Amino acid sequence: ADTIVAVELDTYPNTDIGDPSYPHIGIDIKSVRSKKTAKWNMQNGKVGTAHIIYNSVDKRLSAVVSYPNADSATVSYDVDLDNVLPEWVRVGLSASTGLYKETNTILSWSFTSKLKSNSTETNALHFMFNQFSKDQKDLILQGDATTGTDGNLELTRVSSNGSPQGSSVGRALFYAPVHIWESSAVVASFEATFTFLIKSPDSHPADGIAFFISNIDSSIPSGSTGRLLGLFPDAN
Amino acid sequence: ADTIVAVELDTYPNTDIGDPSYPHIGIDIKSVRSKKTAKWNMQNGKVGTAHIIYNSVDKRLSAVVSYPNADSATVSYDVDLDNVLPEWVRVGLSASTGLYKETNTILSWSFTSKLKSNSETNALHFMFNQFSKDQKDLILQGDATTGTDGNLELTRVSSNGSPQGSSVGRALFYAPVHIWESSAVVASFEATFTFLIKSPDSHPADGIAFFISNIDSSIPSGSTGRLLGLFPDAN
Amino acid sequence: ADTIVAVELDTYPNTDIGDPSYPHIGIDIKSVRSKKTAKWNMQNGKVGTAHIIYNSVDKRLSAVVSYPNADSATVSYDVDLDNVLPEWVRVGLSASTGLYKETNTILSWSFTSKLKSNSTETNALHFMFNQFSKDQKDLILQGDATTGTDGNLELTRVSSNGSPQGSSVGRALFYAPVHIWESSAVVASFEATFTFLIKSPDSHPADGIAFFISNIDSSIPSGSTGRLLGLFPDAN
Amino acid sequence: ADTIVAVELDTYPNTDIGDPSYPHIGIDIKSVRSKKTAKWNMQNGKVGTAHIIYNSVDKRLSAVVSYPNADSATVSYDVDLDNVLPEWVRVGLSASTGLYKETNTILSWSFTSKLKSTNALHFMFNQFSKDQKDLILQGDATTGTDGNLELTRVSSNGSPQGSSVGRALFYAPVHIWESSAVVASFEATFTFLIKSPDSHPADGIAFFISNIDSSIPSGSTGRLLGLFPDAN
Ligand SMILES: OC[C@H]1O[C@H](O)[C@@H](O)[C@@H](O)[C@@H]1O
Ligand SMILES: OC[C@H]1O[C@H](O)[C@@H](O)[C@@H](O)[C@@H]1O
Ligand SMILES: OC[C@H]1O[C@H](O)[C@@H](O)[C@@H](O)[C@@H]1O
Ligand SMILES: OC[C@H]1O[C@H](O)[C@@H](O)[C@@H](O)[C@@H]1O
Ligand SMILES: [Ca+2]
Ligand SMILES: [Ca+2]
Ligand SMILES: [Ca+2]
Ligand SMILES: [Ca+2]
Ligand SMILES: [Mn+2]
Ligand SMILES: [Mn+2]
Ligand SMILES: [Mn+2]
Ligand SMILES: [Mn+2]
Repeated sequence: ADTIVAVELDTYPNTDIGDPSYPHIGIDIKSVRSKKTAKWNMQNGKVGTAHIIYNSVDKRLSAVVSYPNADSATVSYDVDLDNVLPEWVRVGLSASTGLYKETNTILSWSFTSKLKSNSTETNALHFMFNQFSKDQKDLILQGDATTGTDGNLELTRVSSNGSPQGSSVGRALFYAPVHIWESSAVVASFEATFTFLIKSPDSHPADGIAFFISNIDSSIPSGSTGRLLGLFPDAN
Repeated sequence: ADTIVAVELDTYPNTDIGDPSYPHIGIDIKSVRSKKTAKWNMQNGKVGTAHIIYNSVDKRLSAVVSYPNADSATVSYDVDLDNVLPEWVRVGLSASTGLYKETNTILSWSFTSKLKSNSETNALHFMFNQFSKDQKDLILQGDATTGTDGNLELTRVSSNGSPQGSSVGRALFYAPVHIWESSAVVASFEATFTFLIKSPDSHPADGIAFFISNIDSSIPSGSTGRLLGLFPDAN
Repeated sequence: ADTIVAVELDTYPNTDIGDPSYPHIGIDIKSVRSKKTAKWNMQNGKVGTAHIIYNSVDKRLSAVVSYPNADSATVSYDVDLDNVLPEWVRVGLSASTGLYKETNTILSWSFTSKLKSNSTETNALHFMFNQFSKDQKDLILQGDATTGTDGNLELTRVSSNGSPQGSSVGRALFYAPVHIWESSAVVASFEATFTFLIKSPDSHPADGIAFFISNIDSSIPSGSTGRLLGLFPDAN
Repeated sequence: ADTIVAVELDTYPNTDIGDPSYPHIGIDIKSVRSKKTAKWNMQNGKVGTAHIIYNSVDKRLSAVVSYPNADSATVSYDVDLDNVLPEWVRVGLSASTGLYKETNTILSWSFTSKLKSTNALHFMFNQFSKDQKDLILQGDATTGTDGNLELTRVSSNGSPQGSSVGRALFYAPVHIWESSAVVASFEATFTFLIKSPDSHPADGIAFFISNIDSSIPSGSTGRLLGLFPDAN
């Protein structure tokens, strides 16, 4: 039912559904089987940054994921979002765990979209969260996601002692719908940035974090824990 | 009831409910009887601009309204919004007509809010220079509609732009806004909109307001005319 | 001897130096002979818009030029600016006329650059001109460029009665140097937008407007009227 | 001489030229003798933030200085900058030391100005490099060490020295007011680390707005903060 475009930070290689044999970033267009991936050296316990950009001139979705003093990882894919997404969307973050686990902690998240009409003048939306509060009324929290423990967004369940739980799935969507494309626009673009902390006691953490864009009424597909990243109902 | 804070552009003197004898701008804190007003030379048929600022340092809410090549009107009122509004609000525009009438056309509308923690900033900004027929980031209430020439019409207008009496409508931004937090070192907002008030009448009525409300605010029952879509009565 | 990267709005086809036989937009990298071009239906007497973008992830310099209710012209070219420009640059607008002529009037100009450090996070510069004044001290005006007349920037000479003059050249550069790239940045980007009015009595108008980026001490090359667009010392 | 309007973070009380008897923040309008001050609990060794705003509606110049999990200090003064500053200005930061000393380290600095007839300028430094070509450095100020702006002299290990004055001005002139603007405004933010082995730190950091061609006045170390030719 939902229509999803996402950039995945995939910490667990599910080779049975197309993952390369290593932690990786990917661009997902209506499937969890990424259209493109790059290798990613997830650093356990350290704060990373994801920057995701798209513009309607190049029609190229790109992401860079990095840690301080490390080489970054980057992935790109040409896709016309006009032919994939509805013109109005919501944007969000998603994460899951499975039989393996990890914290999926968001420390900050920002987003900007702009749409300039062919007839006219620009419409714009920007938000910035550098801290999250206990009752963050501009976020739609879905599943296991919580805010206001450390000023952070915990996308998946963490116990009292700080231990991440398995088989957890959670999402945060920005409250306002976003006009992501319009035929009568000369230029359209967005960017999203978040910082994250993925920690695990395991030697294999799972399953990852994504930034996504979806139909406004999107909900966690039932059973989308583990390798499905709270994003898809199946591995097709 | 709702909790409202507004800047009104009040085109019709209702001197029986404490309006001054002339079109004016005002600052409304939980009442249509403005805490402070200034005289406003409304120009029928011209596009004007309204600008509103508040910051938690001065705890002063100010507004300026102007037209090109004319002197502006300004009003300011000291108020601590921490003690008036809930922590989370929605922001909007409202307009009304009564026996007399006018177009309440919004050509653009922008808003920025920032909150700096006491242990970095959170911000929200939006900018509308065009409105579309299905503008899913706006809550439209009452008679407000979008899309005619890319404008937001707050109150009823016919197919050729002629305004109608007894109309009230509002447009709210979809996302709630964190307007204050006692743990913030500084909080500020700013709103700007451009508007076109035109009337065939000798006296146009009733005005446009920028407002901040409880998240779940709706037009109060009966609040056409002098009540500007904001308040349940004239107290 | 200057180092120039530019987007040209070329109104005059100089086919003897590689222009296509039509008004066009182009990407110039250290040469007036554009590395890539697209056809451009320049509309005499109408206010156009130019929008230029670059980011360090895609390393793609792109431009879209349009008029209300017309289809737009777009051009893109892969180039790694780190290997072209100095680390610090100035940005500007340039125009010329030759034996044929046109007004090269700029009505607005805005620019934003950002540089996020590998170690830290982000430095930014933004400027916006929606009107120009008689003594616009944050602009360096070169040659025939003037400000103030109608709140506009006139890049090339216009006479007392509004007639554009032949054999003119002038530029406007933003006063502050811009840090455009940095080896230790995780991501870098800029955008520029300007609106322009190109008007001519001439059967064929000439010669064009560019947005350019240069060494900070850049000056108009002597003799760079006409096809050289105030940018280059020769047609190489 | 120069025309200055500044917000001082004054860490040393010069009671002989009219400082109150404690660390304070002040609004200085063409004199080092603040038009208004507020007490300020400087916390030696901690990173602090200063925020400065002005808008042409209220025509009030205000500032807040604070540290995390401590009360803030605020000061305000009604002034028509139209009548004080030239139309075009530079904006900067200044600091000084004297007989007593302190680090005058700047970790970030941002600035935004707008004029509606909107024209706008914004810059943000969250890191300073060894060769920061969009800054004019004056006197002792340096950039690059740990990615910070050191306004006054410090040794290789970070020990501050006496008798130091330095400033950093943003390269581009700013159109701070225009008589035919409906609304004009600005905002400045910086974060700073004032640390000192002394039991008495001195002398302070200021954000200032000046004539375009403004330079450190001769002699203006110590209590004069790099801004003023004398204490009048
Ligand atoms: O968490 C690791 C792994 O665990 C299980 O095998 C499933 O829940 C997968 O979907 C998941 O990727
Ligand atoms: O519209 C003008 C005026 O008309 C009537 O007198 C009433 O409906 C008022 O509420 C309104 O202010
Ligand atoms: O101006 C049109 C044309 O005129 C002359 O031939 C020269 O000055 C050329 O450089 C220019 O392109
Ligand atoms: O540094 C503290 C103090 O030291 C000396 O007494 C002088 O240089 C003053 O100008 C300064 O305020
Ligand atoms: Ca996986
Ligand atoms: Ca009234
Ligand atoms: Ca040519
Ligand atoms: Ca002092
Ligand atoms: Mn994967
Ligand atoms: Mn009133
Ligand atoms: Mn060419
Ligand atoms: Mn003092």
